[PDB]
Amino acid sequence: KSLFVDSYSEILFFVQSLFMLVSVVLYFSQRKEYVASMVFSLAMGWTNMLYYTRGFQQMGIYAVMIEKMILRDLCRFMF
Amino acid sequence: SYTDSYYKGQTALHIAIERRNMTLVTLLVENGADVQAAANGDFFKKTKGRPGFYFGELPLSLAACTNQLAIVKFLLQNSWQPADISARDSVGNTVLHALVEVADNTVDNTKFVTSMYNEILILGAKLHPTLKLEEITNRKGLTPLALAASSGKIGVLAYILQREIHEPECRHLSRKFTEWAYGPVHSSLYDLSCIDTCEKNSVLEVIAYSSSETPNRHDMLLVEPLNRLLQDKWDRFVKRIFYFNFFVYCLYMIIFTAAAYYRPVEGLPPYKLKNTVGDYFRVTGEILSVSGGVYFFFRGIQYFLQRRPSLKSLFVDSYSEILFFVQSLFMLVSVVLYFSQRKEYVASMVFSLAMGWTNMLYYTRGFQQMGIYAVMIEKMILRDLCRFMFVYLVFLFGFSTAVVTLIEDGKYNSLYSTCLELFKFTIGMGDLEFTENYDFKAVFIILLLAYVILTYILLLNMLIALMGETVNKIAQESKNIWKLQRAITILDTEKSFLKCMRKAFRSGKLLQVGFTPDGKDDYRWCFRVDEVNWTTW
Amino acid sequence: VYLVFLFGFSTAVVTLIEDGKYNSLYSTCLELFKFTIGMGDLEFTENYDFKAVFIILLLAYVILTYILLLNMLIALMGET
Amino acid sequence: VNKIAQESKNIWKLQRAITILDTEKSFLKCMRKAFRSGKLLQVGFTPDGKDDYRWCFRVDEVNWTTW
Amino acid sequence: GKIGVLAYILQREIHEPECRHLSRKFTEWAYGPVHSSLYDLSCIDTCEKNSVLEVIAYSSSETPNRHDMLLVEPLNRLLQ
Ligand SMILES: C=C(C)[C@]12C[C@@H](C)[C@@]34O[C@](Cc5ccccc5)(O[C@@H]1[C@@H]3C=C(COC(=O)Cc1ccc(O)c(OC)c1)C[C@]1(O)C(=O)C(C)=C[C@@H]41)O2
Ligand SMILES: CCCCCCCCCCCCC(=O)O[C@@H](COC(=O)CCC)COP(=O)(O)O[C@H]1[C@H](O)[C@@H](O)[C@@H](O)[C@@H](O)[C@@H]1O
Ligand code: NA
Repeated sequence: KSLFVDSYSEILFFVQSLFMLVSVVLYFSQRKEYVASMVFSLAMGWTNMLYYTRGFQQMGIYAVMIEKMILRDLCRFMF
Repeated sequence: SYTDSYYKGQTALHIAIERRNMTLVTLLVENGADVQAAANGDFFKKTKGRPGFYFGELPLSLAACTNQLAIVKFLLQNSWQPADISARDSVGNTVLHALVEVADNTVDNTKFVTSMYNEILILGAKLHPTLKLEEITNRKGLTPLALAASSGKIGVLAYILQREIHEPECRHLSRKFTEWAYGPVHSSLYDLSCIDTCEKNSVLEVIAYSSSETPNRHDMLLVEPLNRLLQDKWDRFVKRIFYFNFFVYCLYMIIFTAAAYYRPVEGLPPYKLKNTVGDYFRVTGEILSVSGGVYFFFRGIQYFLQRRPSLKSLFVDSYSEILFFVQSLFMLVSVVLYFSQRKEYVASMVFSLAMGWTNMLYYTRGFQQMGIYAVMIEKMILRDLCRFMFVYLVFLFGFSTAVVTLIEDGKYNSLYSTCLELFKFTIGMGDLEFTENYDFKAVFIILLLAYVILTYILLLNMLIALMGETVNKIAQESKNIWKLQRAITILDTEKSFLKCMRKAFRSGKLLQVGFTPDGKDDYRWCFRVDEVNWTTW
Repeated sequence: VYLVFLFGFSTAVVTLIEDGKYNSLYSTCLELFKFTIGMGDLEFTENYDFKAVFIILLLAYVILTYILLLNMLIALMGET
Repeated sequence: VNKIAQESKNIWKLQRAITILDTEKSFLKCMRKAFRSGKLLQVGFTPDGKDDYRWCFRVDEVNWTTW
Repeated sequence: GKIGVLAYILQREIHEPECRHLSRKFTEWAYGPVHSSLYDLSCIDTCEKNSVLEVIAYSSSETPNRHDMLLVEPLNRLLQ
């Protein structure tokens, strides 16, 4: 429960790495579906750039608000 | 005294004053202590990167800066060795400069700083009636008033500009006078010496041309006589000239627009002038447009030289000067390319044209509602749009790279086409099925839906929310910045003035007291303000 | 403010365009106004040279009007 | 956002602290300069005659009341 | 997450003989309005196991005031 309610940046970085590794396995398994994994890594990788907006008060507060919105309001609205 | 460089000059009198021990100070003065001994070690200097405490280096300034009125009086009027009230430290600062220096605009600090300043002026008048302390300048050429204005010490400035002294033989030290008072109504007079105009450091010039790092530069113009004075200068003199400038700029842009719109379409400039009316008008418009470009170019150079911004103040402040200069740069580059027989001059010209119209917003100052609105636009661009565009571009590029990787041997299959096609979602034109040149349709549609939700649904509404948070907070800041913008406009108009007009000097030369310390009578260019109050009859 | 931006960028774009269907202040003004109502084409013509300049002008216009000014309007109406 | 502005400021300070600690724990170079603030003698009088060196961190303050 | 007790301890100063050594905030030198304090930092910056910074930053996210505890003066200045 602590694994998800907080420390969500580390989870996102880990999920990126999982997508990369599944892409590697599918690449050597002679399956074209590795591309499907790779792009999800790639997109996710670029999005994780926002992690480095910590250490800047303005940008960091902006990214913190994105996290809070995704957790509360986007989920309620999407339901 | 100490001889090491760090505590150099500190002597027992400094320690005695520092300890607040009246008895030891009296004893040391009795025994021949030097009341002019300057503590000029490194510790007693400003030196922001090191510990220390600047107080003007002198025992009198040390007492004044530490809220010890009794020691100040004793040092000034003791029998054994009176202190020189007009003394100056290594920086040239007198005691009053020191009192300005220690100010920090907190209530408790400002209270004693203003009171001690007042007391020193009273004593200076009583001991030296012919001496004018407030006209002494330090090594920077700044009087205590000019120093207070330049350093942003709004509390001290607000004290000084409306200082009123109700006692004999110190009336002439006042700067706020009451001329007549009938019922609840009375007409006061503000001095305005060295506010409106003076040798170098006019208070208005010092505030307006501040280096953007001064703490209260936006707030200082709220001090009463300054706000009223700028409104008076505006209404009487500058409103008309500013409107004329705006009209001329509008004519300039209309001529530029017409000259550009009817450019000839054949290749390889320059184009032969045809002997017809339309072409004489076109080439006339071109010449005027290039002329205006040259004018703004040289105005930009003049601004740069007259201010000499230090490559950070060059960009963090004075955006309008940069924008007008860049417009002129595009115009000149366009001229060069035109006569270099390159069609790329069109590429330059249109950029100038676009900037030329957007710089029209410069003239929204001079209208309170539009001026404040334009300031809010500026702050939105600098804060919210910049943050949003960073985050948005990160998202856009990330998902464009993913989608273009997924696409293979398609029409799009390129960063430009896919980036453009995903950007179309932001402007409400996203196709959502723009290609089928892939395998794994589920992956493609998932990527697009994730992109749409993250950018279109979450980020844009978040931008709206944050802009709402911002406007709630920048109302007063926007009004203050607009007032400062108009103040700069007023000063620049009056420094140009183009006619050697003396009416720009406002307020009229009235006699305040007519009795200085000597028999002469004092005329002091006062500014009249009527007030009404229904208490304190 | 919106009309100032609209006219400025309309004049820039129509100056860039040459011998096209649009090539006129009215048509280009209308075509840029379509961005405001969420119908902006963003590739409505190719009768020019310097495609980079054309797209840069449109992106600048969109960013300044659509993203900044309309959302700023919503914020200001909310304050009012 | 009007309700989480302040909480956001605090969270920003928090994860900057987390970054600092992770950097110091990784450090990849056997750098000992990360132990800052310098070993100063605080009191010089422990319960016995010894003096205490306590790695103190200096903070300057200015106050215009309570002379 | 007992921020009140932490705020007391980290800047504890006891003014009497034979209890000075218990303080964690010491005043080295003083002038007029200026004076320089010294904070102890034992078991804040580093120690055997439970540095205060490690305990706060790696809190379990159920600690009530974890966001606020870093506002206590010596901690915030140390982190900067
Ligand atoms: C919360 C979980 C871990 C999450 C992980 C993935 C699948 C993710 O989809 C979500 C579910 C989702 C899907 C579609 C729209 C919204 C949300 O949201 C995030 C997660 C949603 C994100 C949000 O991006 C961010 O939060 C940037 C960021 C902000 C703060 C941070 O501290 C941070 O640390 C890296 C990263 C981006 C994706 O990882 C991404 O780029 C892709 C392709 C899908 C997004 O699952
Ligand atoms: C291709 C097309 C691109 C056009 C891009 C630009 C669009 C905006 C154009 C709007 C024109 C408005 C203008 O002409 O300039 C605006 C600034 O707008 C911007 O933000 C430009 C961002 C770059 C006001 O400039 P100002 O000189 O008043 O600056 C203030 C100081 O004077 C004052 O003393 C204070 O220190 C205050 O803090 C300062 O801010
Ligand atoms: Na649409």
